[PDB]
Amino acid sequence: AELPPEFAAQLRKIGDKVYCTWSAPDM
Amino acid sequence: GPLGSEDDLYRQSLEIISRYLREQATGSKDSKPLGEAGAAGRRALETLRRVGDGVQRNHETAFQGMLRKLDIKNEGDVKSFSRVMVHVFKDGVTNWGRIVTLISFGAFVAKHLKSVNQESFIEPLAETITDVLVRTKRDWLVKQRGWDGFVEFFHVQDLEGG
Repeated sequence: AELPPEFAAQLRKIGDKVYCTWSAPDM
Repeated sequence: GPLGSEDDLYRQSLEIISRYLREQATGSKDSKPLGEAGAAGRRALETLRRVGDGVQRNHETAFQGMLRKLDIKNEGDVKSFSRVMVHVFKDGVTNWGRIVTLISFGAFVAKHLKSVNQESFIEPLAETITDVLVRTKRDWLVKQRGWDGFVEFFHVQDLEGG
């Protein structure tokens, strides 16, 4: 029954890692 | 069709996002056709599905953790969802990985709502997601060729990158 702003941080960190994972190809 | 300024950007984006989130919520690997987003819709929906799944499946534990932590059940929750989405770009770095993460998150919640037969909240959610996501990134999206630039970025692996 409350919104702890951890999703914002988690999703942010995930996005950074995801972006770095998709930008870099299997080379 | 251009009526105001970037009307086309919203429609194409909404169609693809609405299709992707609703599709994934079914639990099956389906893919329904678009009404306006023909070229962009098929190119972006196919890519958004492949990328959205890869992102959410990899960080599934984190997504589920937040999914169980989230108290989202009504139309009032969208305020926090939209805030979290825009909050991801609070540093000013509009990276695709962050944008797609928010979409994969939306799809994750769409599934959560569909699992309990709450589609009535999925429509307004997908709408709020698309609206807020694009509203806070209008210039960036229009300058980046929209979904055209989006698909190319995630296709640098071995599809159309070089």
